[PDB]
Amino acid sequence: GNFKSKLKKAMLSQQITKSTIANKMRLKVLSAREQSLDGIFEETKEKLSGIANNRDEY
Amino acid sequence: QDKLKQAKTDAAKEIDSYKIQKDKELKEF
Repeated sequence: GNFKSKLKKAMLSQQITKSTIANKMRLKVLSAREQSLDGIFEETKEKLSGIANNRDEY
Repeated sequence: QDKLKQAKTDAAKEIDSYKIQKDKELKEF
């Protein structure tokens, strides 16, 4: 029975282990969408400065 | 009468020592 429990624990840990991996594997992917989007906004800010320096159009 | 061996039959110790060694397969996995 000891064996049993120990084995289960190991498997359970592996379960949690994989449950952990996928989790972060998701979070970075989502983060990958965020950062790119952030970059887009950064570009906009830069351009918002450009139009802000064109006095006649501004 | 060899009834003393009846007690000596209690070990028989390696019968479970080998079992524990095999159960070490869980630690190996």
